[PDB]
Amino acid sequence: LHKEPATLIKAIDGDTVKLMYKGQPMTFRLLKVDTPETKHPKKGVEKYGPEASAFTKKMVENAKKIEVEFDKGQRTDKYGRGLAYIYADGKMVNEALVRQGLAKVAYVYKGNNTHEQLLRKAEAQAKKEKLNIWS
Repeated sequence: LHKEPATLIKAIDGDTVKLMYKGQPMTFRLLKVDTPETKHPKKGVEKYGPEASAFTKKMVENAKKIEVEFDKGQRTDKYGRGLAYIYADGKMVNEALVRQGLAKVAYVYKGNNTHEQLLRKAEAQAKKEKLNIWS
């Protein structure tokens, strides 16, 4: 897989960021992470939903370099968002969120499974530490 350069346009949610990619604005859904809701008709705002959003925002806004890394499977979801691993100064946002106990790993099954073990590792550790969503 390969990392492609991008520019932050706007942090949108814990699991979604808008970036300038290949010179055009595009919204990206972070692959394999399942964050708590912050804007949901039903249920509304889930616990740790705002914290997850704050974490992703701070991580991408403080980054000097943002990179997009598509996996081997489908590259866009039904809402037209690109499906990728997003990196901030070489650190993967998807993994950092999971490691902090601010997202669970999601099984998606559309051919995007490259970093499954890595994310499951971060997730088991956050759980062992009873961090945030695992507290």
